[PDB]
Amino acid sequence: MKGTIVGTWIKTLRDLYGNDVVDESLKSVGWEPDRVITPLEDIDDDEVRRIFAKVSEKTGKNVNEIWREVGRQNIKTFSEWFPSYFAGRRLVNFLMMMDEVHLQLTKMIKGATPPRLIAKPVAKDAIEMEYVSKRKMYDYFLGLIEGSSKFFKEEISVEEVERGEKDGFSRLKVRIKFKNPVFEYKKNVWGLVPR
Ligand code: HEM
Repeated sequence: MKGTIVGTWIKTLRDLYGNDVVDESLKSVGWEPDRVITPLEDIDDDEVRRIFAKVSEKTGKNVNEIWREVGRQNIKTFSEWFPSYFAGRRLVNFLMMMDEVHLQLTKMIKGATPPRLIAKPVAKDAIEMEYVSKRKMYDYFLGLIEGSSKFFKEEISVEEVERGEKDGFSRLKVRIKFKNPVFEYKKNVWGLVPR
């Protein structure tokens, strides 16, 4: 995985989740020393896998929930570190850029393997999002979405539409329903218009 994002995981992981004791043992004493790189440096793997397991072991939490919770708070952590993307959007626009954004992030960033996050309006109060990846981080994906609902303060329901595997990738499609509709029909204009 890439250096930066792994930054947040540890940040968000200690920021509010268990203490510096629970994870600073898996972290600066799981097997490794205290601190990733940051700039755009690379990192390892599968060690995130086992620190997360030892956090699940360490707290009383299934590891999938650890992941989800990270995703929730990791949206503020994201908001804190370098938040050009937040300024000026409602929830929807923000989700819909996320694909373009994950690509850009990887454009000139060799080796990067970010997910695909294709969204599509399906109703005055609903979009559909599809996560596609060789990793199956379904829980982190769900959390981010809820973490977003919280930061932008717009209530939602999320529901799984389907899931599958195609050409070696894992997919998960969800339907995100908004409390207050985010699209509208405009008079002589076809289709759901971003109200
Ligand atoms: C709601 C918004 C987001 C969702 C749903 C989301 C979802 C995800 C997921 C599930 C992963 C790892 C998935 C995989 O390939 O297994 C990922 C990784 C990452 N995300 Fe996001 N993310 C979001 C927001 C952000 C934001 C705001 C940033 C920074 C602007 C960001 C940058 C990254 C990067 C760089 C990675 C890892 C790329 C790599 O592996 O090299 N994401 N995202």
